[PDB]
Amino acid sequence: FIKVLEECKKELNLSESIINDLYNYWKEDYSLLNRDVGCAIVCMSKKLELIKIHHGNAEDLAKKHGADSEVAAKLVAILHECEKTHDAIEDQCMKALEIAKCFRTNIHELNWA
Repeated sequence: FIKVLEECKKELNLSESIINDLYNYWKEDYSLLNRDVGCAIVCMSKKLELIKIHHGNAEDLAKKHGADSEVAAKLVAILHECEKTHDAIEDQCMKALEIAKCFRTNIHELNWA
């Protein structure tokens, strides 16, 4: 995950700030997230074989991060609905940033780090 972040950082030539952005993303401050944060999430998603989003590998990643059967299913359900909502976004970098924000914001009522 750090492996995949570090790889993507070198491939896409991102500053150390991408760390600041993903931390901010996670604490639900989206105001300063730019397209490149989207490109980072596409890059990481591909390397984790999460990419259209792959349902099965999503559930695997979720359990892999300590999600039980029930919560993993809820997470991927929320991720799919976000993916549908923003399916029509041209720019696949912007599409990923928007899905990621939709996802993070709508997983509120779930115990998952």
